[PDB]
Amino acid sequence: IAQARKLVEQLKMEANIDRIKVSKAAADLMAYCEAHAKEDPLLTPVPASENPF
Amino acid sequence: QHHGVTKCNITCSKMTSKIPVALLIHYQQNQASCGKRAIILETRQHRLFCADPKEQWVKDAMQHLDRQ
Amino acid sequence: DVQLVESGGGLVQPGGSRKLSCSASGFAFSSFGMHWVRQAPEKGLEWVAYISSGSGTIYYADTVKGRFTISRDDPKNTLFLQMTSLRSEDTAMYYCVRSIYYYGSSPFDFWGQGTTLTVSSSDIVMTQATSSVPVTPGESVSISCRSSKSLLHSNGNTYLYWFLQRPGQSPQLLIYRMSNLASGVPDRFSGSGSGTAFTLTISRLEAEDVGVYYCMQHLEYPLTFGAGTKLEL
Amino acid sequence: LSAEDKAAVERSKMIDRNLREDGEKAAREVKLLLLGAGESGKSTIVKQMKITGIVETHFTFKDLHFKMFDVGGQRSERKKWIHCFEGVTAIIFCVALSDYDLVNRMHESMKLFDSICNNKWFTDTSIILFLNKKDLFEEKIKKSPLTICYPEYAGSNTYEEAAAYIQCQFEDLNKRKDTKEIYTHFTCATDTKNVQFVFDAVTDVIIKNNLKDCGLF
Amino acid sequence: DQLRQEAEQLKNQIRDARKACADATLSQITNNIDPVGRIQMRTRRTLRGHLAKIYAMHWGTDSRLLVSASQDGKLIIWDSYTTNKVHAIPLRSSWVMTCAYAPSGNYVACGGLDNICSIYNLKTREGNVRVSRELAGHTGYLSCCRFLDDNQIVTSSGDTTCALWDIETGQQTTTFTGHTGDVMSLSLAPDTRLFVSGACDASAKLWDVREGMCRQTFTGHESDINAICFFPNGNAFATGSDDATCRLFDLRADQELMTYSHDNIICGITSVSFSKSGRLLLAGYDDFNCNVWDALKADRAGVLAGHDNRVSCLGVTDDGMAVATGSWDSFLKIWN
Amino acid sequence: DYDEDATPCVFTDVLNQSKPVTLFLYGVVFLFGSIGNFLVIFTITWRRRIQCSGDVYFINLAAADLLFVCTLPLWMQYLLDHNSLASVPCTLLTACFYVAMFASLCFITEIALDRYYAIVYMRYRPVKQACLFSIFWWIFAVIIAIPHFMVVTKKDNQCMTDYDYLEVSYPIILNVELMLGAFVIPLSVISYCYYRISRIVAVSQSRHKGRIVRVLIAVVLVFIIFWLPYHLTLFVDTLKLLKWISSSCEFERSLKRALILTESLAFCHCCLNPLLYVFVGTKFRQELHCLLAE
Ligand SMILES: CC(C)CCC[C@@H](C)[C@H]1CC[C@H]2[C@@H]3CC=C4C[C@@H](O)CC[C@]4(C)[C@H]3CC[C@]12C
Repeated sequence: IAQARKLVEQLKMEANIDRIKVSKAAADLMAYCEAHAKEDPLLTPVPASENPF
Repeated sequence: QHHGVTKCNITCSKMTSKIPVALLIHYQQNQASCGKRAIILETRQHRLFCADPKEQWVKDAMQHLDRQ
Repeated sequence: DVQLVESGGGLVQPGGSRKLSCSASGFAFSSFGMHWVRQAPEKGLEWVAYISSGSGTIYYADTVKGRFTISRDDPKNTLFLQMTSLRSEDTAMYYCVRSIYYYGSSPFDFWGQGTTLTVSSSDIVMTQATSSVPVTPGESVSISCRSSKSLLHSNGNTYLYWFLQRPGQSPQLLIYRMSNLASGVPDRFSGSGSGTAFTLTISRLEAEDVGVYYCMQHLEYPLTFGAGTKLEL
Repeated sequence: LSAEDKAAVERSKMIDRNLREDGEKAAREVKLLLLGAGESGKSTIVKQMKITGIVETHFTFKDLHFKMFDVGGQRSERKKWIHCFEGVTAIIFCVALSDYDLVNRMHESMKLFDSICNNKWFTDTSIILFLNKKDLFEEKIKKSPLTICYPEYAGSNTYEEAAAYIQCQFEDLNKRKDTKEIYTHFTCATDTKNVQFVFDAVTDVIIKNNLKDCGLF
Repeated sequence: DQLRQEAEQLKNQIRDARKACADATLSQITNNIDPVGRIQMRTRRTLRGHLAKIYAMHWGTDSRLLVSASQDGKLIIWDSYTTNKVHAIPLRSSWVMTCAYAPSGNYVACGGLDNICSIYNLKTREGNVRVSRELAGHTGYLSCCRFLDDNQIVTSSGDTTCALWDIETGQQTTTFTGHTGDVMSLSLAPDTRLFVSGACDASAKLWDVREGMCRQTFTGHESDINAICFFPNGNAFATGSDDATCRLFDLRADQELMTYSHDNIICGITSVSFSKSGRLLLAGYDDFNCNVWDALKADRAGVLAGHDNRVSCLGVTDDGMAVATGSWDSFLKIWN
Repeated sequence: DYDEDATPCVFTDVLNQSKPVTLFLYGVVFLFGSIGNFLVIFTITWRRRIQCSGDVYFINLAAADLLFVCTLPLWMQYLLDHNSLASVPCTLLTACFYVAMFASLCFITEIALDRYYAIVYMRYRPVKQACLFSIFWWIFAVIIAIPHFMVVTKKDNQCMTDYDYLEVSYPIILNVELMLGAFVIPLSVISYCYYRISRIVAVSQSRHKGRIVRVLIAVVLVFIIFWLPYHLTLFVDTLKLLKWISSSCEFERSLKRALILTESLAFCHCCLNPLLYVFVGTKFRQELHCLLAE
């Protein structure tokens, strides 16, 4: 029916995407988590001077 | 006041009529917690008797306890 | 169509009694803390009284603490001030003022039309740096305001309100908590300052913007207004 | 300490008063989920109450306010929203009796009953089972036998034995008999006899809730 | 026809391409970085006041106000610093499964089994809160209303569709179809250009806001998906499911990066939200306690056991000051 | 000679033997009741879970018992020795003591009435009216207590009641209200209401009907076992004070000893009730279990 054509066109659109090596995305996520550790109160507990809770 | 803390260590039911003062030795008011005022007295027989606290002989007792 | 319209007032003998009543047509009256604020015929504004929502907390000015009583009929949307023993200094125009208090609200938002009342015959002193400033349209002017006590509360926000009163018009809120513009004022006005010294700044003036500017504190009751700086075109 | 925060806290306290008053008002109100199969007597039950997405019908009976939630309007996966009804006072289940024509509706009703009666939420919520359309059911059973749907029915091809067989065959599906009881009632077209039964089957759960909240056990 | 065979071959080609662009897992990459340690966060506040199970919460962009909806018929806007109740908006229908607080703060949207996302205008005149717009047009059940601006809102419903409603007109601009099961969650990218929807078909799809068509589809879960949240960088997103594991995917590599299963947890996840930096992945579970995962080492770095019922909604502020978890016992703990 | 029938009935050994037992039972009541009512307060007030009238009446009864056990140490010091030299202002202390006792019994009655009206009639009481009924019951508790503390006038060391200045039958008119008002009415009300709701829960289909009836009979049983000897001693005291039984001498000493012991037992009941009323249900027990982790 039309659902088969719609799904195969959707999979054609999804397939033709420039995928990068997963090591590069992993390195980017690791770099983002390292470059924002100073601004994350949840990870490093801030003292009561600036903590509003 | 609940009955657990009443402090009438001596309690009287009938007041004496007349006791000669010579037989009496010591008189002292009852422990003041139950209202009905009375004076307990120790006699020459060293047993305890009631007296109404308006009897003048306690004053005479007060005399002959310390005049002697 | 928010509309506070007062009724009552007029001529009254000294020492008498008179009841003012403002009907509040067009908004959810029962959620609003209300105020009565009076203006002497040629003086600045003075705060008279305040009811919370549901009448759970009532405050009066120390001058009139006892001679006036205040009440609200929420089902008919009306606010009553019953005035007893009207002395000589009570001849004034009375405005009933809307105010809702939550986080980020704009209290003293709307001011009623006000009725005149003529008789016959530590307070935080908020002071304006002057009483009149010469001004021309198209020029930015700064109006200063001085406070007795540091209005910067420990929670961060300083309670100070800038109002503008056009000639022959009820005052309108301009700035609340010295930095936030009220809903309906242009972006010309900007407030700044420390806990004691405060400054309104108006840029690109227009013709109808001239009037009398009052600075009010809201840290503690009574809410003393300012002497009033006036701009003449 | 507080400058306008006193008035903010006062507003919060008034809001708390309104929340508690509305909780008291809606905590004494009887909630009846209404489930059933497609094109069944659910609409007839709702019509017989004297008054897309979920539908709520409010009605007062014996000075008791019933909200009845006909939720079958929305067609989706029930497992993702049925936990919203954990804590309904009762589950009015509805079964049409005279339907065997869709490609077997009675087996679908049994599957729905089995799937809704053994939820981890509905262990204590009693199920008020309704069996609608007795007249059309009797005409159908006198026209076509029960062997088309249940071959293993052994007995008379009359109303009473077949109705008792269907009623027991619905009741025995529950695996928690002590926690809740299926108050099966033959709705038919009877007027003013259904709401009284709903009230009777709901007052027991109300008494159980009162016992739980008053702290006796 | 043979189109199903062609689709199977195409999916095999997609999987082979994904395995051709895979060289080392995220655990292999971050096997040398030091762990975050145990994350002990206590309950600073406790927003009591709802009379039923809380199903949603969305923090404000000012990181102070939060709106939370419950089945008692109301959603409450709390001043989380002082535990106050700024607003208490009563619903037209008590059945609510989602709520959102607009980035500007003027609007609050909420939806449920009524199939309508009702949008309330807060900072209006007349003091009270009124329905700005009741958006109807879904046929399932709304599971997540989320605000793009003051005038656009993306709503995911139980009719296997998402939608982008223009609030002032009321008519949905683009309908995002392509799911097979009910769409239980939705999460906007930080730039509000793409978003991800996780449905009950064990798939999360990356929809493009401006175009209206899905770009990427991520599978890898065995069971229904109940939550989803973008990594703050915008090029990854976690996915909470009923398989008792969160799965961190990524957009650029278009694969699975990490799995967050654990033997001690067997029931699913109802809410997921990253921290501000994204290193900590907080996931609200239905075993009555939240879990804080070291999202670069998959080590369970904290447990939040303050609730005695299912934790249904979780939310981390934009500035990362605190993480509030609201549960089915009517309590909104605010951990920090 | 002398007069033979005027020998007083002494109470030295009675008080000396009464002191250790009385002090021990007072301390037990103070510490057990203090922790048991502070648990109820912390379990209800902190979570702000006052949603039904039952919560209001539990709070009021726990507060009454708390005020009772807070006035208790002042009586304990008043009894210890004579060191309590005017530091114990008799009138207000007796006032709070009797108000707390009568309020505890009144709120036991009000709990029974609330359960009776909620179960057999389904006529619930809103918290807005529960507060009104709480202040009404506190007012009645003070009203039923005024003929007990309007006479207690202090003296040099201890408390007084001038029965000679009072009427002939003032102890009669005080203790007859102490029995009938505080034991006949509350026991009758709780017995009738609890029997009615037990008859209801016998017919109703519940999984804990036996346990419900067990707790329902157990609370009345605890009330009977802890208050009935006290009011029997009060009854024979009324017989004595109406000159009706033998007007003996050692009988009075034994009666006084039994009266002090049974007063202590009644105080033990006022200590023991909150766990039997509040913490007997799984609801408040689970509420406590999630609160103790502070
Ligand atoms: C010592 C005697 C004379 C007076 C005793 C005063 C105290 C202990 C009594 C009198 C009135 C009582 C209050 C009456 C009303 C309520 C509201 C209810 O929702 C909670 C309990 C509460 C708050 C009661 C607490 C205890 C209370 C304050």
